[PDB]
Amino acid sequence: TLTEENAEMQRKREDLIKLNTEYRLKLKNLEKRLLEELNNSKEAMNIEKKLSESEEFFPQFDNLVEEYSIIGKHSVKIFSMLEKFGQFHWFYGISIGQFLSCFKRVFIKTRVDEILWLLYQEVYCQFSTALDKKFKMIMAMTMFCLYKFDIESEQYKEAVLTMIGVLSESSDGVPKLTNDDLRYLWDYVTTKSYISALNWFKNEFFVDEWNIADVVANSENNYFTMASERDVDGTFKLIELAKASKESLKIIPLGSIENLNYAQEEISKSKIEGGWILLQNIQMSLSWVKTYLHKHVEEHEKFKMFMTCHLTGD
Repeated sequence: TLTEENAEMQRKREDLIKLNTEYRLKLKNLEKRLLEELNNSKEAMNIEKKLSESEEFFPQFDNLVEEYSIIGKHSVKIFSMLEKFGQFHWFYGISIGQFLSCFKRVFIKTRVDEILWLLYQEVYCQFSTALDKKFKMIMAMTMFCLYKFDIESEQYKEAVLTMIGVLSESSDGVPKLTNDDLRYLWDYVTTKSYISALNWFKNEFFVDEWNIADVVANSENNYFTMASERDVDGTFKLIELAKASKESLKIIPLGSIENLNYAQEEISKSKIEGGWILLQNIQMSLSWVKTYLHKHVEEHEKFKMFMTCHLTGD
């Protein structure tokens, strides 16, 4: 944030570094001049003035840090939740580097309120696609609570908790709700339209989302992984995506050793001349994947590939 959000802080940091370098150079020049004078027997004032001017820079940075601590607490909360999601199921690993990349991409694309809104929107829009529908709803409502409980009052927080409780069949009671939003919410819960209530929450807070085309469009790395339940198949979805993107897709089912050699030859060819690669059901040759593809992953242009696996798999 100090590097790429405010120009004043970066300019003052550069000025302080330059002043330290100038003070060191002035001390070296003074020592050399003293040695020359001993052998033959305004710069210092400017350095002193610069040091006196730069002596009061830390209080401003401390005040800026104190004014931007709620965003840090919110980032810690976000990373704690996304790490908790890696414990609920083992396919949802979220690490520090990815979150640092998304927080940087917040700035790459009420200043505190707007920067926090941008952080929440980018984090949700980037981390939603890696989740199934129920966990997507869960995480969306947790960010809704984490935003509306720290921008708004306490009675709103209690009302949200008690209506989540009556949604969860745990605690029942008349809330102290405090517009036409309340009419729709009451007309949903009294009609027992739970999916409509969750849809109304999601449409009320979040206004943007990524489809498959959007998430594959705003991507940079050349390695991809795709997962689904065994009753749903994304092979023809990738076929339609490649037809819309005018990219050459060749489906490669796994299986026997000849299929593995064919897959190796085709991914070598696609690393050579570009293209798109789909490995259907990478659950088949698990050890072969864990050796060959992991060794390949650990820089041609216009080269993308995909891996299709299953949530209810190894």
